[PDB]
Amino acid sequence: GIGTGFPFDPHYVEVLGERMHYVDVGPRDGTPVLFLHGNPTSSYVWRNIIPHVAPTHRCIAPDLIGMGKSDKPDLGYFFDDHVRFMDAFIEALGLEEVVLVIHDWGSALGFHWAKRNPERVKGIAFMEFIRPIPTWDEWPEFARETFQAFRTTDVGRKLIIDQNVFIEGTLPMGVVRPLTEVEMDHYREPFLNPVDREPLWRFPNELPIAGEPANIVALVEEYMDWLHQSPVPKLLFWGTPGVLIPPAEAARLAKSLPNCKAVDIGPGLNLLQEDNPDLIGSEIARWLSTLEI
Ligand SMILES: [Cl-]
Repeated sequence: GIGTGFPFDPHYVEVLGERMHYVDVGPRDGTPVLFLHGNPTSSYVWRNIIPHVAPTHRCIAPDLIGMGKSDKPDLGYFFDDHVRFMDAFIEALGLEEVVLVIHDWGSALGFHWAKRNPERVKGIAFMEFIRPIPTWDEWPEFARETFQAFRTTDVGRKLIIDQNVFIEGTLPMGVVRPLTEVEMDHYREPFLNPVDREPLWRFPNELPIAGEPANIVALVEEYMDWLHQSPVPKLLFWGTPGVLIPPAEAARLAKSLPNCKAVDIGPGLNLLQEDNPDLIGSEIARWLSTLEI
């Protein structure tokens, strides 16, 4: 069965005055593979994928600021805050060239960093990634009213901050197979106190949906423009029915994005890592062996 444990030795680095935790396993030389999680997860979401890659490549998986075992400064936790912290995390570890493996808000961070630093990105593996959602009709109907309610300061904060719905509800509805109590407890751990749930509510308020927020839409459109032109090697995982990336969108992208290979993981919603970690891990490892790294 799918592993529930998190055996990785903790590492911490100081980044803009705050401590960030990260996983760091695998051989010291070579090009490192940088795994970036999204909302409402942490490096825990990569626990069953990293073991396929760590035999042959260094795997670095940070916890975003305010998440996982990272510190919880009093921020708004805008996407811009995550950009500043991830930029400085990357520099604090002295990373030069990397391969990215990215998901959800980690994908916005990784594509935005790669577009700004294309010489330092040797490949991107991505899944269930942030793209502009043109209208609410392109958000999955089964989740539409709740995401609309999340994007308010009254109902949305009641649900996500007071009641922890992003953890208790949205996270299971983003995984096809059932999550076990131990897994739920690993995801709950950083957010036991309601005040620490700020990032969980700011993230859905930052999603580029129906033109809002305009600044995030523009930034995401720009990295998608880059992705459609850049020769960077690309590996796209997708599932059925997906959430951010429906199967037809994935098929489009695989042919449209240069140097892109698509992998169907089977049934999946948003956290594809929880529905088929062994395929995702093994395919990343295989794909890495084809890159000039
Ligand atoms: Cl979100």
